[PDB]
Amino acid sequence: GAGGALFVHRDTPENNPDTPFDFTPENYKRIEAIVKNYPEGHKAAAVLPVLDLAQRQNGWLPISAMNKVAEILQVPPMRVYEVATFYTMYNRKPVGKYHIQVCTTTPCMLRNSDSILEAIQKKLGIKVGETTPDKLFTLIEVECLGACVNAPMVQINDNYYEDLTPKDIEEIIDELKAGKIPKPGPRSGRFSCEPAGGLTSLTEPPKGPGFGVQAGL
Amino acid sequence: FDNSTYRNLQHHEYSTYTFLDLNVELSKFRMPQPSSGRQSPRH
Amino acid sequence: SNLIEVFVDGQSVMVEPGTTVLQACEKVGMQIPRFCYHERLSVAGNCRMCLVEIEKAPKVVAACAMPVMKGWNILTNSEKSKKAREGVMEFLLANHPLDCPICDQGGECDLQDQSMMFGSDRSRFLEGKRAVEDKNIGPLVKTIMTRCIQCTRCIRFASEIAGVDDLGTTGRGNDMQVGTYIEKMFMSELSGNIIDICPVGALTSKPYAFTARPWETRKTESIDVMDAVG
Amino acid sequence: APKKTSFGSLKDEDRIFTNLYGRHDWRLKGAQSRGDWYKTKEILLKGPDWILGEVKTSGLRGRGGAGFPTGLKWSFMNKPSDGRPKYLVVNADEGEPGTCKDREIIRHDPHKLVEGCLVGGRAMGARAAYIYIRGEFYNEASNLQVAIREAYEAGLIGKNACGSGYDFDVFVVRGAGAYICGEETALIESIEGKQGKPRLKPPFPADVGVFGCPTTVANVETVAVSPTICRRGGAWFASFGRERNSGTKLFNISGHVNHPCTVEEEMSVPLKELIEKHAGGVIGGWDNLLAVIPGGSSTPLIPKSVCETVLMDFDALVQAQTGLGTAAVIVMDRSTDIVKAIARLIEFYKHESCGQCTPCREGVDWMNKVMARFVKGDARPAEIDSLWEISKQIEGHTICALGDGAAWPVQGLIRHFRPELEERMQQFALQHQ
Amino acid sequence: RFRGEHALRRYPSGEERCIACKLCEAVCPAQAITIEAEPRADGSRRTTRYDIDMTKCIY
Ligand SMILES: NC(=O)C1=CN([C@@H]2O[C@H](COP(=O)(O)OP(=O)(O)OC[C@H]3O[C@@H](n4cnc5c(N)ncnc54)[C@H](O)[C@@H]3O)[C@@H](O)[C@H]2O)C=CC1
Ligand SMILES: Cc1cc2nc3c(=O)[nH]c(=O)nc-3n(C[C@H](O)[C@H](O)[C@H](O)COP(=O)(O)O)c2cc1C
Ligand code: SF4
Ligand code: SF4
Ligand code: SF4
Ligand code: SF4
Ligand code: FES
Ligand code: FES
Ligand SMILES: [Mg+2]
Repeated sequence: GAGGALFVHRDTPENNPDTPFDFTPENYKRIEAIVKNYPEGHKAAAVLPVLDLAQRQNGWLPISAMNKVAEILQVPPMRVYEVATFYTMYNRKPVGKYHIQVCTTTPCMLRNSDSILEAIQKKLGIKVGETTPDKLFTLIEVECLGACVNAPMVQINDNYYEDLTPKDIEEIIDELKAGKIPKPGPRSGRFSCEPAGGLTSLTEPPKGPGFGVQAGL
Repeated sequence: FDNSTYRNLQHHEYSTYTFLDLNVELSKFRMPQPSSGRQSPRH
Repeated sequence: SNLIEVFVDGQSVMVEPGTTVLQACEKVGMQIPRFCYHERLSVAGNCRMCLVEIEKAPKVVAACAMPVMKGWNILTNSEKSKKAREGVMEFLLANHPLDCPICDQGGECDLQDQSMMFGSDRSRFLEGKRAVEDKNIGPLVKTIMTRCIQCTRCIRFASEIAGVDDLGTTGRGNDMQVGTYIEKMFMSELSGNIIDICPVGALTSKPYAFTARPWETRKTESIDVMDAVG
Repeated sequence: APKKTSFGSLKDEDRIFTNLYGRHDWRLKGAQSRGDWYKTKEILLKGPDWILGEVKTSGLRGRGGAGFPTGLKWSFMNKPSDGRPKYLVVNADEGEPGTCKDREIIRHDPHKLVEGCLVGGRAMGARAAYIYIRGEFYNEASNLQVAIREAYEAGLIGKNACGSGYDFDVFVVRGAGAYICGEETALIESIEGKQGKPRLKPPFPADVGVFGCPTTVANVETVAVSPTICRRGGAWFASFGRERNSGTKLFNISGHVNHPCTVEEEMSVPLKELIEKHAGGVIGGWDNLLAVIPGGSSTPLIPKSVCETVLMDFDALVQAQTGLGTAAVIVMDRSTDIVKAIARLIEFYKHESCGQCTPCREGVDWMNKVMARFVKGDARPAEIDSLWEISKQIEGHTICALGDGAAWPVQGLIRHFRPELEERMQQFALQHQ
Repeated sequence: RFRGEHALRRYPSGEERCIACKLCEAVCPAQAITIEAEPRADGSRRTTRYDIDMTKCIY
């Protein structure tokens, strides 16, 4: 329904302009590499990646991180605030160590996405917006993630876990708690976007180079 | 010849900075960028 | 010479290249309704109040941004133009607060006047209305952002005329809000002008608040003496 | 014999994306053994006119969803240089629900995309290619970067790009979770460090695009098929599908089907044949089918009466009042709540609106509230025509086509399933009084 | 419906109902109403002058 997240900023002892943030030297090298991609005179184009890089170092985006990005790129801070509040992958609040994002759009909802949602809720004891007290997990619902064929699917810190069943998501959560990482991809003996059984197409050996080249080439 | 094996397992080893590391490595082969003649639109 | 001939309601007029549909209509003395277009600001094209029908064209164009083409016939009073204006007015009034008696913009509201001249006379909206929290941008400009229609005139004025980049939009969708995103004071020697360009009571004068209505004021045209610009 | 009539059975020898399922090596060596990066120097030396002519005679239409003729749109940038650089932008956002083709192309056939970038840039006279990939597709983006790295090392791109004499760069830029950024102008704005808000047109990207420079925006599927079309010829690609609907197409069949998947197929395959052969049919049999959305959430749905005899091309689906879209089939059996599905789609559009213009920003939220009430049955029958008029007011009155894609599903639901709506209202009134 | 002597009313809380919109002053055919307003000490929009000339009023 409603977003729930606020789009104004009020200073807090844990998030103020004086909150310590600064890029590591390796992150500065990466910033130089990012900036060099765009034409000179248009450095502001680096706002989107560099900001993300900040989130990749700190975990979320405090107001001081946005100020640092604005100062580095010589862009007015309100532009960086606009970018941070527009795009949904930017975390303007601290999240858990594992950000669980389950898709609930119609193609995923048709293949029983609600079952995955309730299984996660009952395994973790948290709702669709909260963080576990251990600060290891944060569960939210998201729109289509581009893996509709593999519904139901979830995303955890740049990993897709697809073809989910309640037991499957429970075991993935158990593996993530125990200090291991789970293998991404389909979880039903598919490991592809292929038909679940039979491989109706793409069975012949691939043709070699120059098989169908036209005359005069 | 085998068509029953999934070889796309490299991304199982991709870390947080893999994309940016690849960008840093690729920065070497790039052609020099064009310029508009200004340091910024506010210059 | 380089002038091209266009038609407004079948009436011929010669215009310069790059002239928009709105300016061509203005040449024959017709004023297209507007909320986001200001002739001294950059073109935005977001309010969508200026949509007009071009003859033999199935899609209405934004007159404030679309340049005229040679031989075009602008139909400013066709059924398509009127229905476009009515739909846009309805969407603008869907979430607007019932604040007219307490709004300082009461008798001077472009939203009110264009609702009476080009919109419908009834509401078929049966839901609750959105409400946003107010911002504090200083002691000169009173801010009531529920009245905002998101025309971004203040942002363009601050960025281009005043030379300040303190105003912007945060969020997106129905939840997009005009402000500073932080407790910041929009102080500049030209700040109060954002009260004038804002078509609604979203930005008002704080010293002037509640004191008078526009119909009872007597206008005297005079000169300023606070500096040597006159 | 020309003018075929029963399309939809093409063999593996005529599939462009031979590694769609990722059963082979995705790296450069596998692609080279699969025919990629073959005679690229000769195609580059043929000149932009020859490539544009091949694309024009190929009959290729935009695979992003709009179906604009690719040859003319790419020829729009055939102007002499004015001092500004020229850029090709590849649309890899893939934000449409039900659509997963570009993800598979990027993750399993990235060198196809890189070679398509090079060929399209040469045809357009472009200086470099920016691939705007989805932010959530981190692993796909990293695979694409590895492919670009090993293409740079092999000398297949970069300085002289070949034994050719043409300098071309390929950059990958990641978005941050915004469906609206799939729109070409919104994508261009998002590349330039702004909010992903679409621009008004005119100007078109061919005149003023990224960084204010001439630009051509093409989706990943359209760009990828370019080198194969150039090598095999336009006439070979035109030999598939009906007239003005040439070539092959990737279809993502998902929803209430036995084996949801994605598959390459001839353009004009009938929907029933595609669903029953590749996807394994509808759960509960074909008579259990209730509705199908053929081209992603932006296309109006059609009932079982129409799906049994409709061809899966642009004009055929336009004649059925829905449209081909992204060729993303979403199937729903007689066991689903159709009003709830449409309401969920409208909620998706409400959450994806950028809020720039009044019709989308206000009316999509209004439609979301009205549809949420329709799902329960709180409303009255007189509100169905009101919702139709609201959708008509949104459609055609926005800057961007997100308003159209939010309005069309509601229109389809009202057109084909009005009795279900009225019955739901009647039940709610009966049990509430 | 009888029209007699004028009165200014309150809400049940004891707060005045008048917000000083000046619609009654604008509609008065005899110009019998005079209104002056300012923000109250708590920021409320209230009148500081509300006069009705009953020898001007046509009731
Ligand atoms: N692949 C995906 O994930 C998604 C696809 N879509 C599809 O996008 C479609 C609508 O997209 P639009 O770009 O708004 O359609 P459009 O017809 O307005 O434009 C399509 C392309 O053709 C170009 N073009 C059109 N007319 C031109 C002209 N006169 N001169 C030069 N260039 C011209 C445009 O620059 C544009 O790139 C929808 O039908 C939808 O199905 C929508 C959402 C997601
Ligand atoms: C809201 C919206 C989102 C879109 N998202 C995408 C997308 O994610 N990928 C894509 O290829 N096209 C998308 N499109 C269509 C683009 O306009 C299209 O990619 C562009 O016009 C060029 O595509 P083409 O090469 O198929 O002609 C979207 C359009 C709209 C209106
Ligand atoms: S902004 Fe205009 S319409 Fe809205 S309350 Fe004020 S006077 Fe009335
Ligand atoms: S505050 Fe006024 S000027 Fe600024 S965007 Fe809102 S309506 Fe426009
Ligand atoms: S239609 Fe919606 S998404 Fe498109 S520009 Fe308008 S408000 Fe933004
Ligand atoms: S000013 Fe007159 S019309 Fe307005 S609230 Fe007060 S008494 Fe009523
Ligand atoms: S609907 Fe879930 S991935 Fe698209
Ligand atoms: S005046 Fe043209 S869209 Fe606002
Ligand atoms: Mg005002």
